[PDB]
Amino acid sequence: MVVKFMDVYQRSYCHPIETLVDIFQEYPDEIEYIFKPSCVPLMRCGGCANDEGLECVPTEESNITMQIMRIKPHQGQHIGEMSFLQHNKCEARP
Amino acid sequence: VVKFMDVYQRSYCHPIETLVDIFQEYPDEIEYIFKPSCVPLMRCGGCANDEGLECVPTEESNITMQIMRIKPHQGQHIGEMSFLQHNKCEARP
Repeated sequence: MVVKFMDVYQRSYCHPIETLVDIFQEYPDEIEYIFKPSCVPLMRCGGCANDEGLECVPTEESNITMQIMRIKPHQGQHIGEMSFLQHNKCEARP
Repeated sequence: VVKFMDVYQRSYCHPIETLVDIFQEYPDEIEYIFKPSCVPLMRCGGCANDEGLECVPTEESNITMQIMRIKPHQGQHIGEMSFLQHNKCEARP
């Protein structure tokens, strides 16, 4: 099995990739909460690090809602719907 | 809405497509230019935590890819490069 060069090159091009994202990062006003799970997999644009000043940016986005366990210090476990941003399409840009 | 048990299971340590710099995998070739400069590989990932839990591979394989390489004073070559992939993972303390 060898992946051909043109496929390799195309596969590495800026595209949405499954990415573990910390829930607190997406819900910065909920610093006091413990979340289970603490991170969720979201489709997020990714491309190769380069020295040409290019970044991989989303050109189409959508939301996904997930039931997350939300816990305060000595309060009981709640299960709540939380919405997260996903990337559906990407492009490389300065 | 994704159900809680589905969510929880999806976040458990598992192989995830991960962009890996060729220079990270082959640091002895940092003098050279590769195209593309990174490749997508399946690698174990789990949620960051302070409980000392790591996410580690329990089954692995190699994938070979044609990569363009250029060394100083030479033209472009295309050749096979092998990379490690993770096929199964488990969380461990």
